[PDB]
This record gives sequence, C-alpha cells and structure tokens, in this order.
Amino acid sequence: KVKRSRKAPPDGWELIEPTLDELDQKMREAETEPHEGKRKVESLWPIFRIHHQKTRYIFDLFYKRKAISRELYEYCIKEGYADKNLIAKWKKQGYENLCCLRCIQTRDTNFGTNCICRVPKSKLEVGRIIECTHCGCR
Amino acid sequence: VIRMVEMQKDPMEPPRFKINKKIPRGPPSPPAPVMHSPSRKMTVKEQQE
Repeated sequence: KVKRSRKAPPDGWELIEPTLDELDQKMREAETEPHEGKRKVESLWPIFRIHHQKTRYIFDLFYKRKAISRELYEYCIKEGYADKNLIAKWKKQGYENLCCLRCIQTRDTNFGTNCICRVPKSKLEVGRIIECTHCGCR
Repeated sequence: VIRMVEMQKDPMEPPRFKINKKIPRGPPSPPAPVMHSPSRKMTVKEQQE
C-alpha cells in the first residue's frame, strides 16, 4: 500500500512494519470477500474487526508497552494505521474495550440510547446471546 | 406507560404511498339556527309595488 506522504518515516516504523502489513493484508482479503453467507450487515463485521485490532496494536505500543516513539505515533495516525477518535474513546476509563465507534453514537438508535455492545453481561438479562448489529460484537 | 419516540426517517426518499383518498372529517356540520327576524308578509300592495 502507498503511504501517501513520501516524507521519510522515522525510526520504529521498521519495527512495526510486518505487524501492520499482516493486519492490512487481512483487511484487504476481508474487503474482497463476497456478499454470500452474510445476511444483511454481517459483511461489515470483519471490516470493523480488522479495524479494531489495528487500533489496539498502536494503542498498546503507545500507552501499554510505551515502546513506540511519539513521532512514529503521530505518523501512524496521519497515514491511517489507527483512527484518532478510536484512541480518544479508549483513553477514558468508562470505555476501554468498546466494539465500534458507531455503537457509542447517541443519535444512532431509534429509541435514543446506546447499543448492547456497551453493556456488561452482569447488568444485562440472563438469557441473551445477542450481538450488536451496528458494531459487530459485544 | 409507553414512551413516544419518533422514528427519524431518511431525509432523502420518495413518499411511501400515493395521494390519500381517505375521508378526513365528517360531512355533517353543527347547523346553527338563524333566529334573525320573524319573516312575514309586507302588505297587500307589496305584489303591486
């Protein structure tokens, strides 16, 4: 894939080069998957699932492990390795394992509330194996 | 108790039905009476005047 900047990315990008390439090749193979098998919105579920794992790799390298530099962190967010809004929602203590950024939108639901993805299982009902249609999982 | 949550429809769409041919109201009225003045004959020369 083209980096779309051509501006000589700094050190640490070669350390995260094959890891981000394997996640990018997984999303491109998921984007080339046909519409068979998925019912109506299940085909967009591996699109957010590969995007959720791509944002978790950069955030763990910056906040958890703190091994990547801040100059390589800003170059990764600008080139499109991880969304800045997804890292902003994970900075708050109220949401650290959110499914998708579409599930946190208050205006998305018809009843004007959150989804089942942003709800714990202990506070939910007993018999419920439901999954979020907009987000993708719990 | 039932919450009235208005569903936000798509603001780019053709209308869901044709022109409504249903009756909206009732063709009877409240026919209020006149009670203006007692109508009577004018005169015997009213046919000649």
